[PDB]
Amino acid sequence: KMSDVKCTSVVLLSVLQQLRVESSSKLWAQCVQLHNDILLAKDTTEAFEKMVSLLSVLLSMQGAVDINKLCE
Amino acid sequence: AVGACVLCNSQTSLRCGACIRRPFLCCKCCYDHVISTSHKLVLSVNPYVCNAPGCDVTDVTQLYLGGMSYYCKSHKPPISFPLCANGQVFGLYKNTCVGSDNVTDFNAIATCDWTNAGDYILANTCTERLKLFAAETLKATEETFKLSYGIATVREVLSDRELHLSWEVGKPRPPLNRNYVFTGYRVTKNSKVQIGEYTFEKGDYGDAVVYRGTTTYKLNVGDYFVLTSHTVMPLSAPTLVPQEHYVRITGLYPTLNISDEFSSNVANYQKVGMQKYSTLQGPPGTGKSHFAIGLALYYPSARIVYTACSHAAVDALCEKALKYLPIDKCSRIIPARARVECFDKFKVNSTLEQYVFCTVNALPETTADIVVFDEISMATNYDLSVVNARLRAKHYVYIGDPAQLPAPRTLLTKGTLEPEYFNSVCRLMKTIGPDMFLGTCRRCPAEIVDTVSALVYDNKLKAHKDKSAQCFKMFYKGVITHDVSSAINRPQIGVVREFLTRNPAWRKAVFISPYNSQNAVASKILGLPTQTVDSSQGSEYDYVIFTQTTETAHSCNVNRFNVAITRAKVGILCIMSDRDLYDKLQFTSL
Amino acid sequence: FSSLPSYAAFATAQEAYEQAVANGDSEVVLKKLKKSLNVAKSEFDRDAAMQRKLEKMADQAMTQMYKQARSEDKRAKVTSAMQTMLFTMLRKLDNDALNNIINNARDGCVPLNIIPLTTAAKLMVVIPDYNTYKNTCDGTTFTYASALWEIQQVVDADSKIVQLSEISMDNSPNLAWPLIVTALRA
Amino acid sequence: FSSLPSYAAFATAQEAYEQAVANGDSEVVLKKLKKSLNVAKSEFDRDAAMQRKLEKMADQAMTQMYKQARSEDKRAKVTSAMQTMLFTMLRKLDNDALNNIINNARDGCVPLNIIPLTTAAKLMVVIPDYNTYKNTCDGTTFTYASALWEIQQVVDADSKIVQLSEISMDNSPNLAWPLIVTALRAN
Amino acid sequence: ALTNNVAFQTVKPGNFNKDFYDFAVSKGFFKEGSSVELKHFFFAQDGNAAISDYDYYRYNLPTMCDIRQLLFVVEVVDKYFDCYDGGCINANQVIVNNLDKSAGFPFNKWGKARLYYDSMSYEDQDALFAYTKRNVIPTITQMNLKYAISAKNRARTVAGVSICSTMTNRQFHQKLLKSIAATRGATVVIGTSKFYGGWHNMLKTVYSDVENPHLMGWDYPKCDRAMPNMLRIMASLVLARKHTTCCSLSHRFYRLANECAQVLSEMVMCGGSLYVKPGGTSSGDATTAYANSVFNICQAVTANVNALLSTDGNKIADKYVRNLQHRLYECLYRNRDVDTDFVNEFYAYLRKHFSMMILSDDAVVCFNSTYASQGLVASIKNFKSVLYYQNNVFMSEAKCWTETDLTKGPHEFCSQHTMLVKQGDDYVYLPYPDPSRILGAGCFVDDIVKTDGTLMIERFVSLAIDAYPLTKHPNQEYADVFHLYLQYIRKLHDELTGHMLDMYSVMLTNDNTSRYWEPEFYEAMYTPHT
RNA sequence: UGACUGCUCCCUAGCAUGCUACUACCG
RNA sequence: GCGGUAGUAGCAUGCUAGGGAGCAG
Ligand SMILES: [Zn+2]
Ligand SMILES: [Zn+2]
Ligand SMILES: [Zn+2]
Repeated sequence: KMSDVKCTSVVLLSVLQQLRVESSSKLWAQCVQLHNDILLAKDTTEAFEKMVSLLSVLLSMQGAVDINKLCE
Repeated sequence: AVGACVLCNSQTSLRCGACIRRPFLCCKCCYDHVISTSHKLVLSVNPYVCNAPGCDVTDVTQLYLGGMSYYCKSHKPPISFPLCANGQVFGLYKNTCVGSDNVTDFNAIATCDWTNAGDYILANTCTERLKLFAAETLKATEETFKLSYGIATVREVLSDRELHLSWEVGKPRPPLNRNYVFTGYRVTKNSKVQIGEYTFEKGDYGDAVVYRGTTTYKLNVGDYFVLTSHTVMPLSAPTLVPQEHYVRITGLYPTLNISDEFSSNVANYQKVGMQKYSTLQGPPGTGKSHFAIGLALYYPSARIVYTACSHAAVDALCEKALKYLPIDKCSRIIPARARVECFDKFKVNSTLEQYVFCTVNALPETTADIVVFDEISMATNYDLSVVNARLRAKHYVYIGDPAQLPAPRTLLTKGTLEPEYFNSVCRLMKTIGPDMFLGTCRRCPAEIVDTVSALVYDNKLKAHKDKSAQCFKMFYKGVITHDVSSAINRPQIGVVREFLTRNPAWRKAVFISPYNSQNAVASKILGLPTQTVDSSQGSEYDYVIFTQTTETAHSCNVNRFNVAITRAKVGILCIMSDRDLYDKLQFTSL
Repeated sequence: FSSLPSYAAFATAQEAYEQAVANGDSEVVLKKLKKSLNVAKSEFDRDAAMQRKLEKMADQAMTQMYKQARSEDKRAKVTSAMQTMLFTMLRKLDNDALNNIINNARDGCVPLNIIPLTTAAKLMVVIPDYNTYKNTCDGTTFTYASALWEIQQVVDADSKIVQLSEISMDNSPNLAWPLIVTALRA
Repeated sequence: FSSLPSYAAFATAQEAYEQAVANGDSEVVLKKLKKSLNVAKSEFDRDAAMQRKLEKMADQAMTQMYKQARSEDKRAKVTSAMQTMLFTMLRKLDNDALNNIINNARDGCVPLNIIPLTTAAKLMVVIPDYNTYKNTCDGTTFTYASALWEIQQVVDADSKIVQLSEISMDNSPNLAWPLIVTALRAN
Repeated sequence: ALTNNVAFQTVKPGNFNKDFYDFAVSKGFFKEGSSVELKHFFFAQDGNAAISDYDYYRYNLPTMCDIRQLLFVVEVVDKYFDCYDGGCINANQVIVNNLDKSAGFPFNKWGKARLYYDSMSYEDQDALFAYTKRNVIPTITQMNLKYAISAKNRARTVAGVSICSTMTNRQFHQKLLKSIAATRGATVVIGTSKFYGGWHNMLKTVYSDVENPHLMGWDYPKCDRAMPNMLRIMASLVLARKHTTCCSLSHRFYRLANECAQVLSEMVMCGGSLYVKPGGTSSGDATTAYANSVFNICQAVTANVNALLSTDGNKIADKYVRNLQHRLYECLYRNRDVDTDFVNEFYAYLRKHFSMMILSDDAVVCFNSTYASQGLVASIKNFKSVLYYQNNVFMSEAKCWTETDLTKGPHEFCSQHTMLVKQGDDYVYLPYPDPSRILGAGCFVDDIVKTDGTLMIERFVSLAIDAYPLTKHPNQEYADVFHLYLQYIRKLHDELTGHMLDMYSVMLTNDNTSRYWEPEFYEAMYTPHT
């Protein structure tokens, strides 16, 4: 299970990278921290914590038109 | 990259670099091209050339597979192997690609140059993929043409707004309006940085050129600009979409029992939901844009857009919306740099309107509901594809009457175009007819429709007005100084200036004549409302001071005269040009 | 490569020599035809060898080319590939906290800064209409990211601290609906 | 490999061979024929032999020679760029103050670590924290290395100009933190 | 400084390789509670990575190392290197590999080493060399951030050196560096494949009849920052010792000086600015892995010397060894000059009771047990003591394994565990790797180097050839990981020819490959022959 | 923006040898 | 009837250089 969590996180930070988020600094800091952490996790819970506490970072952006991708 | 054979559809991996478009050609079709015309340059995941250091070859014929590179004949290492081979050319899809036999028109477009009415009629009667291709290589010819021109430098800067300029050795000076924009450099041998956008116009007297610059660079004597230009892009949308039926109009909610000025329309209106897209053939200004108003509101609240080809056209159309439609649900969009100043009575450029209004020149590529296009008979099939792409909706209304003039096609010079061959939906209406019809006006006199009925239209065109006898002629001539691709009148317009005292109802006419700088000087003449013949069209205003100046075909066209006369709510001034035509219209002169 | 001229001559000479050594004849004609057969062979085989050689060179360059082309173009569509991969992966992972925020974000509400975790650390929500307000905001309490925030402000578009049930769905058109709410964790 | 004299000889040996073979005569005719053809074969072998070697070796020579040429040419380019960078570095340093400091030498030798310190002008400073800020570059100026310095601009991590005002104790936790102070050789 | 604004670094994530992972779970992997589970990853690093790392040199101190016992164990270490040869060479004898790497700074504004190794005659290079035998050439250096799989989220740096250093140190050392690299069966084992049963041979060497044998390794806590200077000079001196003819004197002395200015303590263009490097080595010059090995041996000896003397006097039983120790002290302090008889004597004593195999900073020692308990061979606690008083760091004892049985081999050397298994008829040592490494190297990459294996494969080959030994393992999921990599490579290849038969029907006309998706091609690897 | 080494696999090009048959040559 | 030589094509061995990738420090 959780193994997919680590994976999804790798994909995800790669996305936030290529969306040119590193023009900020403090962003790149908080993100790279969340990454470097779950990639040492131990229990699905606090993982999912840091997971959403990241993801929302992306959500606050407006490069993604998720109303599309949620086409299923 | 990869794709499909732009002609033979075969998925491929070639691009006939000799072309200007370099499209995707199957192996077989590429073979046929490189054997047929002059185009002898073939590109794949590298170019195919004589990878010898010194040797340079265009065709791939004497090109031989050498080791892993390519060579001309002279470097063919004995482990060689020709590329051009037995009715194919090595590439990819070796065995998949299926050739096709429109080698004919393929060569015909790849070789020609739009010089020909034939070139057009084929381009507008070839295959769809070739249709768009013809379209883009048309625009490409246009851009190369615009590129061929010259440069403008300064003799001296007369004012911060008025400048004294010249060009280089001979290079052709274009006409004058705002459609000519430049960008200069104060080159201290280096320091050759963009100094901003500058458009240029005729000075008030003699050698003067009024420049509006976007930047604040004070020009001096060692200064120059370049005529700046865009770069056309490829497209992919079909010029037409599939017309299909349904069962009725489903998923929407119309305007139940609308009104009477829209009474002669709801039948037509409901026909909207029956045909996948709809159209309207009607006489010039015939409840037409009015009909479109009553239809778009015939579904009261929907993602609607009013849009057309030109400026003043969509301008008067959106004033029409205004005049009927509630302005509160309406927003007129205009361009960015927007050196044109127009009817802007709504929330301007406010994107998220429900009834959005904008010209094609940058129609923001969005989805919508039933959008209408207006003056289909003006633009090119390229444009129709472009708008088909940018837009997504439910029903697509394309209104026009090819008796209304179309594009400039200032490349089309010898051998004009013929009606349906203007674009695709012109073919539609000239063949499959419109999709709806109403056939009489509220908008122009009776003697004037007698004029227009023996010329362009048939006598079968019969409007609804009267003869008010606010229509008079003359035939007098005098000065024609002319400038650059837009010649003017001085004594005819000066007789008009004293004639501004003659009959009262003529202190609010519109100065119209088949020239641009003519009507531009007309502002210097008496400060008379004006319009170049094209800047009218479809509309209807009361009075038009037509001063048909020169007597070239562009100056005495029957259709340019007709679109000058199809806009008079009440009457026309027209101090005529061709005594034959000068008597074709039936008034008193002085 | 059984379809070449040398193949034909090879076949004919073979036919003749087989006929002879089948008909029985002189040791001498044997040497004639046997030389002839040697000739036809030891050239036909050479042409066929070099032919299959060139054949293989062609196939190798072709397959290298395919490799390269598909490679590069994939390098060109990296972006859209990434995103679609991500979202399929997410709804694959399936979590109603994740689903919670995601659906909601497609709905209209999106936070305006990293959603924090501690009891403190307020967050800012942007709710775009009354109904969107009515589904989460029920009293001063607040479910979002399956977490319980209590409210501590409200404000419409032009930054007017507008009170709580001051607005009401009836009087809601009284309000700019880009509500910029704030709250704090349980 | 046809414009070979051996080609003339082998070609005529054939010519005669098919002449006396179409007119097929005696074992001696066959003998002359086969003999001529064997030996003109022999002429063809070496010509069509060594010539291959000559050709391939010519080609490899042309290759290596191109290569040598390109090598030296890029050497020229590098020497150029090198000296020009050198001189654009040079003409920004010959301040009198240096020439002073070197005359004052005991011998004309000074350790390097005190040249940019004393003679140079524009000062950059990195700062990680607010505390170190207010302890080391507080105010609008300061001395350091025993000389005065004036603040110009205080840019931050994203190179956003930041006035000397915003840096409160408590506007700090809203800043990218390693601010760069660009002070100047005050005098 | 140099610019007018410093530069900030960042180290992007790795990128996923979904499919292979989807395969992996489809074969019933990562099912919870597995004993194989991802553990190595591409960690990401924020802004101030470099300088926030290069800071670590503050772990490096000055030091004075006792002078007498140093002036002796340099001689013993020297004796360990009497079976090679080296000296100055000439341009047409250096040998460069991948002559295309970086070229430090500023030469990297103009291209790789192609140019500078190209835009110079041989006489150019010889003027250079036989020039620096009388002058000094201070240089710069760059710091680089590595970007590759890991297991600890720290940073990494590698000091890219400027060309005018390598371009001489090569010429000056190459002969030796080879002579070491290519000799089979000795102490230093740089350059001996672990394929074709060369590994097994390494071990059956470093055993070699020491009576009561235990195995012990160790590891150096922050090895290349904290190494004091004196020991670095000692390494450079022991290497140059064999130069007694090509060189002279002042030639050497300036050559040593040029090296100590170019790798020991010269400026460090870290980031966009210049600092100083107070000491410590620098893992990027021309003579590392060798110098690290030498230093390492110096530590092992010094530990044994202390372990000897430190022992009491009147409990030693073997009157011979007591007379050793006594003679040792005498030669060490009282004496002034070498006792070649004694030094040879000692070296032999060590080879008899403390044999050792060394890679660059990575050891294994096989030693005579009951001696250890009697303290006449430096068991671990002496390593604690030495790393302390002259590497002034603290080598925890949570990192130095120790082994009493010798069959199932050591514990971990060069990051392989060692199984002893039956091949053909006899018994051999195969080294196999931490499985999580193999997997978590399968699924995460740079981009095209995976993202889409169908172009690649060759990787998957090499990986499988590397995780073959795992077929012998008594655990399960281990051996699976092999059979995965196999059936994978197979299916992958199948779809490749499928496409090249499907889009472009160009069916590829023959096989041969099938040796790949069948194990026999591999196992032939671990087996003595060619 | 990418350091110094060392071991391996795959794919070319050259070379030498070495093997084998054919054909021609002289004993 | 047998040797040597000369070419050819085939097969091996090795060495060269040329790229593609993997691992350990
Ligand atoms: Zn072409
Ligand atoms: Zn084709
Ligand atoms: Zn050539």
